[PDB]
Amino acid sequence: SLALSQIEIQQFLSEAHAEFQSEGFLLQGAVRTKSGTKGSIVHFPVFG
Amino acid sequence: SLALSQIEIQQFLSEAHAEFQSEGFLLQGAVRTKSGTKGSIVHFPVFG
Repeated sequence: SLALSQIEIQQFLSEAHAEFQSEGFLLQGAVRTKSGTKGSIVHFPVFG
Repeated sequence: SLALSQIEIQQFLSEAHAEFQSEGFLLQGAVRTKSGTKGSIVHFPVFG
């Protein structure tokens, strides 16, 4: 019977799509970097 | 005599030419494809 269209189902996919966005870390290593630092402030001495 | 034209033969070729047409599936793999889906509507979740 064509009445089967009354009990048609819908499928929801488990693979989600994240909206196109930047993943970041684009400027990693572009500047003088100090890793594993401790303390509230890191001081860079400068001479004229 | 020229009556030999009444018993002339003809040649029929076995290789058939299909009219110039697209074979389709040109955009196969151009978009995100999910195979073996079910239902009348398929839903793709999206995150922000």
